[PDB]
Amino acid sequence: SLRPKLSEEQQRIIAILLDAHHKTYDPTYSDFCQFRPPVRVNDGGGSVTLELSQLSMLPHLADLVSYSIQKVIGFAKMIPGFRDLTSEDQIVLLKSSAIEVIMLRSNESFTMDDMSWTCGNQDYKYRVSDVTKAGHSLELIEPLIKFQVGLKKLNLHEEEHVLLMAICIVSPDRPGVQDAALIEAIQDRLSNTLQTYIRCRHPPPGSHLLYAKMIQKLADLRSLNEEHSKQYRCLSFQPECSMKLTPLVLEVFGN
Ligand SMILES: C=C1/C(=C\C=C2/CCC[C@]3(C)[C@@H]([C@H](C)CCCC(C)(C)O)CC[C@@H]23)C[C@@H](O)C[C@@H]1O
Repeated sequence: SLRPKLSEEQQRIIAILLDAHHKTYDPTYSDFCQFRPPVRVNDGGGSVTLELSQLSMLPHLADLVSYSIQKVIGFAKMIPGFRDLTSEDQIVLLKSSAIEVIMLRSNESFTMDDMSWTCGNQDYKYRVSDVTKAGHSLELIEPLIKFQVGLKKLNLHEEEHVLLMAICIVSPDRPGVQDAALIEAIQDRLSNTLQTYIRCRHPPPGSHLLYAKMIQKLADLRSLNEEHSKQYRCLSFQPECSMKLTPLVLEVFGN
């Protein structure tokens, strides 16, 4: 059961990704008061008609997602090797992974205390009912919550969390990529860093089959991505939806 030590290069990769995350994820959520304000209409019955008529939480959650895409673009640019890719492949990778990295990075605000993403006072505590007030349905939200709990229970080290986000972004099997072999080389360098880290720095029993569990979460994210895309397309049919979104969100998710 060999445990090769992390190379100097692998240690540098981990330090770079930790720094990149610390520069692009504010764990105080202090910018969120700058977004359009959250509004919660009375919708205890979960009425799709009402939810679509009002889309009360959409401006705020679209601003949150847009902000988060900006942060993910910045994080990606600091992944070792990402800037070796052509501009065209960088943009394909960013647009295809954005929602997945948002789901991953949001695990840091997710809490099993009450199954919410807690980003401050009540105003910035996001629950499943807030996501339905932004026009989404249970076929996305239920698996998303299940995903957040499963990821929580892996008890990832921050090193592993940031490696997982980087591996998600640098995926050679995204539609439209040109230099799949270069993307795969970059991804393999990150994957080998992660496997090596787990084996020499993650104590048992949480280390047991941990790499395989993390790779499974990447597959789960693909399913969530596809369901989000389907639901976004239907949300976009609502008259005046575009004004509730942002230009960046429209580009990343638009048809
Ligand atoms: C974003 C981040 C956070 C929460 C993410 C959540 C909670 C609200 C609902 C979200 C945003 C899900 C929604 C299904 C996304 C719908 C987007 C849209 C309306 C455009 O189709 C995905 C992840 C969710 C907060 C913080 O962790 C930063 C992070 O970065």
